[PDB]
Amino acid sequence: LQPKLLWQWFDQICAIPHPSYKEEQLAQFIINWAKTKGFFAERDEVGNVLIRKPATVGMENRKPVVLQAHLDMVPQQDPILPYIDGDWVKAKGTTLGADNGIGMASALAVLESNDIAHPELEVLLTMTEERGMEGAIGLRPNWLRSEILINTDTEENGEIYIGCAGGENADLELPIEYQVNNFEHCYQVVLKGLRGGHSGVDIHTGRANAIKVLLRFLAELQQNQPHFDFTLANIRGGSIRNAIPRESVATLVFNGDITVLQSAVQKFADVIKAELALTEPNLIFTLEKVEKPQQVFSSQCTKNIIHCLNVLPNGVVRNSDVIENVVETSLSIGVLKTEDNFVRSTMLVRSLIESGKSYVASLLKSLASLAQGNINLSGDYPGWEPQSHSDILDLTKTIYAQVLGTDPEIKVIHAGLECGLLKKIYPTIDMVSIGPTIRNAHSPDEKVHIPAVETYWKVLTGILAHIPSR
Amino acid sequence: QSLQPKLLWQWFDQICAIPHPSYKEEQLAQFIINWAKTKGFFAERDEVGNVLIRKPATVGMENRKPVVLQAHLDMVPQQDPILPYIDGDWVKAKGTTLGADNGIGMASALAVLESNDIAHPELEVLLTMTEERGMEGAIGLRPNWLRSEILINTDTEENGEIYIGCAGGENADLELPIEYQVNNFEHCYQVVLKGLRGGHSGVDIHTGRANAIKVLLRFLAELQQNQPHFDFTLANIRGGSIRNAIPRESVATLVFNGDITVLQSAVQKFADVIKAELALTEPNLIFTLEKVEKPQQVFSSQCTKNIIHCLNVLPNGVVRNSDVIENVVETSLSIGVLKTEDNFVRSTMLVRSLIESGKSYVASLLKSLASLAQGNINLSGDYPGWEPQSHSDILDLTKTIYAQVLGTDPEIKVIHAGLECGLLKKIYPTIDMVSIGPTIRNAHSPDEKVHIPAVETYWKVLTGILAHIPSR
Ligand SMILES: [Zn+2]
Ligand SMILES: [Zn+2]
Ligand SMILES: [Zn+2]
Ligand SMILES: [Zn+2]
Repeated sequence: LQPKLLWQWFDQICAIPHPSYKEEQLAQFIINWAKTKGFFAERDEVGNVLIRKPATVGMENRKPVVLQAHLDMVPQQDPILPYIDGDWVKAKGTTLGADNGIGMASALAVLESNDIAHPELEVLLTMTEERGMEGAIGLRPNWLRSEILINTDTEENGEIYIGCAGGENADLELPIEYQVNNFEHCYQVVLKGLRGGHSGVDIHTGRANAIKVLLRFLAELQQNQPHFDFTLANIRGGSIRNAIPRESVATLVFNGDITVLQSAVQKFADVIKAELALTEPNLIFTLEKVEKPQQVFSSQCTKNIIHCLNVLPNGVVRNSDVIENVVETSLSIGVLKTEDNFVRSTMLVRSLIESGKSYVASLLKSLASLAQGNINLSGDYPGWEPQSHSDILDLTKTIYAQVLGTDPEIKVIHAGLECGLLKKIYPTIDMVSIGPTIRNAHSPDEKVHIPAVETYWKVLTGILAHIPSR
Repeated sequence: QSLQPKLLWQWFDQICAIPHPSYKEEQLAQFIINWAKTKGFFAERDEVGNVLIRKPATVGMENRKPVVLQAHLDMVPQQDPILPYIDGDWVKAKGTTLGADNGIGMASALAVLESNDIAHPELEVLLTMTEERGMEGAIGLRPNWLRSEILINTDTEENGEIYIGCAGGENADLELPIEYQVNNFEHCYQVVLKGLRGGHSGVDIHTGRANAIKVLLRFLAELQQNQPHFDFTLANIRGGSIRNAIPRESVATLVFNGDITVLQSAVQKFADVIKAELALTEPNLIFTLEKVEKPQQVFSSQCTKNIIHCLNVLPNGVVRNSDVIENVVETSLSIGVLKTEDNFVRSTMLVRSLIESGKSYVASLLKSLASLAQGNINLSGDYPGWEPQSHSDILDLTKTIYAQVLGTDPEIKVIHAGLECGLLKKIYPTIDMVSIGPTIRNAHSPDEKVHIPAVETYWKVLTGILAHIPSR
């Protein structure tokens, strides 16, 4: 499969298990390989790989360039088995690692080659992008000699990213008080079959959050059906902080006829189907009898947990006025769990601007106070603000338009790239992000468009061939 | 009484002459009925006071489907006559609301009745009561009363646009209890936010306009979260003027101990943040800090904290954009007034949705908030939305005429604001309905103005439709 060097590298990248905390084997393999070619190869304290290669003949007075990619991939320690589908490539029943392995392979392909024009070259392969961007955060400053950085972590052909959102984890704990269970019945209200998505790139859509839809039901039920005597026994939903939840469950104990609960579920199921129709075709509520616990939440605890999580802000907080068709600030709750004595909600706050993040954090701290819970903030990273001017963008646009035959789109993404952290440590470096079309990253649905990788290559190499004088 | 079409404008001029604010419609209603009767038209009012006038088909239009033109009698006063004038290509009232909403539509329906040389089928003119304070007319409209098979609502306010649908609405008032303490704090200053744009809480909610009440609450919340050693409590808190207007001003009175500069700094830093965030959208936003007389009693700190945090969390703005319709907000809400009363803080909101279950969801949200905050939600003024018909022959004709008159095709939309059509279609399911009207800007605002050449284009579309209504 062409281009040989890129794909032979990707094939090799797949062979070495390299999930988001087992990066060593790949990191060491790459360092070793670099040294056998006579390339400078180093790792910083945090473990970021830096390789260097001199300018090609005739390219010596031209601005030095670092191609940057992240080492790790999402596992959602044994090797990856890929295959060619049609015009696509995918891993056998798992995440492929096209994010960010194709970018990385292309950077090494350039290093390996002897017939690609490029200036003085760095290749920076960062640690742990996918779990709190530890590499980018602890990158050694005054280390890179490059004046230009080409981040290869964008995932859409014909698009050049010049910006991205920053992020921050927020965890809400709400206390659980229990009572002895003396209720006649125990059933789970089960919600399933939602689309899901990536809580950044898909937050703009009309897609629904399963945790929030269940909480909507329970709030309405408690509000409108005061003679339905029940309390929660437990409650949960979702899987991962930055994924839109697709399943949720609440265990309910109650007195009286099961049919009362059944009817409430039905009427709500029918309402929500009317509302979501095209957007959530597979949404299903079920009502499933379960073993009766010895202890359950107190009635007051139930009301506090239901009403808190129903009011809980979720989704688009603000759309951008400055940039076109971009969410400025959002948040999403990806996991809900009932632990000993607390109910835990796991959220990712996103914004292009720092003050949008802090504002959401203010909202959550207001909610927690009303509800006598607590917010824990962690994992804060800065966004990537579009530069006022960029020479590398000018060139990247010129080349992309030559290769495609139509103009490319210049955008900022409502998700996390490392560029904000990198520009934090290297403010004078002119930065851009590109990359071929990769679908459904972070998930076992991960596909990479074959011809987009070729177009990407021609654009990459085209840019490298034409970097201007210092 | 100068401009053309004469009959419409002479009628509008008459309409302005008769004070007709949203509960003093009597004088106008009686003026219209008596006038109708002098022309030998059937003229009646129903139990609620809606005016119905009837006029036969013009010669040659006898086998054609009967039509009712509908407008509302009342205008928003935010009992003395109105003083209009011709600015440029615009008409305005002398320092007040004009009544172009819905007086121009109403004038046009009366002009048609008055005419003797405009083709039209068997005609009705329905003028509804009290549209601007809860659609009392439309709610209480007599059924099996109108003989018309087609209704043309005239309450749309944009040239070249045909509306086939609209939002329903519901008033939501949240009361939060106040507990007081004797004031023994050293200082009393007001944090004054002014200079925001404002707007209509329906049609402008999709924009990035800010809400003066919500912005203040954001400051106050952040201050209390981040400045734990700043010893203060609220003395009172207010904002806005009217439920369906986006608030442009708000004030909190704070009493506090220690240096005034601590609060100066907190405002200054927040004012700078918000100015950066809203650069484009809110260029005139100004925070000031104004010394005020020290009250005898102030809120307790627990109370101050409950009310600051409830109202920061309080959902405001777009709740959901439509999936089925392009570029239309499906569900929103807006807090339009905040007031400190004896023993309660009152928040005055309008909830809007195109669908009933969107309204009820927002209602649920609010009732969850109020539970947490130990206050109360009161719901009132519920009205249904207007769901686009699966098919409409009057739309087709409207589409054709408008395209002929304009030269380009018109836009066919559903609007995120209240029209009476939801209520009317409720009572008259079999009537084919559509909404049109001339460009009117800043209705409800004393900046209300109507574009004169638009009223002339509207006239040609109205009369063109009436001339071509098909056979029964
Ligand atoms: Zn990724
Ligand atoms: Zn990546
Ligand atoms: Zn109005
Ligand atoms: Zn109106």
